[PDB]
Amino acid sequence: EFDDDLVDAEGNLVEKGGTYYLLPHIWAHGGGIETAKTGNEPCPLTVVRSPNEVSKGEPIRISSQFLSLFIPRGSLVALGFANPPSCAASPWWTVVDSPQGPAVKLSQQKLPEKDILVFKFEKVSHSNIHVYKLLYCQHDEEDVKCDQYIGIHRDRNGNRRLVVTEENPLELVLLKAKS
Repeated sequence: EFDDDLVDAEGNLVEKGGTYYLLPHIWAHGGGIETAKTGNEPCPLTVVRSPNEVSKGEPIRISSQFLSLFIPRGSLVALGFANPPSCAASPWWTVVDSPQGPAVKLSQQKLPEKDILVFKFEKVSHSNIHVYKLLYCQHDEEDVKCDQYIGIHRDRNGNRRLVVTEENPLELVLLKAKS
């Protein structure tokens, strides 16, 4: 039988707990992931995509709920900045409801595991390099259901904000970071 682990951009299994750049499949759609200070936030707590196609963005830790060395693709994962802005209490991304829909943010406090272990990579068929969509998993009730995708919403200021999308899910390739 098969675990079907996540594969990085260079064909190597993704290491659980390892740090990767989250880059667009399409070269022209921007660079890696970073942060921005939006709305009334006191500091950069909004997770966004760099507009710089040359930027690999920040190194992101990818951790599953398991101890395994690798990550089964059906595994829930948490995603965090290896080097978060100083004002975030931890590196981990979380999803916050809003008038216009759920958005991806950092937090000024430490959150429970059930608020950060809310993502899952979904392999994109019809592709040579391993490309993944990024799902958000809301509470089913006693569990979670991964039935929404993360996409990009460009705000009035140009920020390419990561938010729950309904029509154009982003597609990433995971490139191993410095070491």
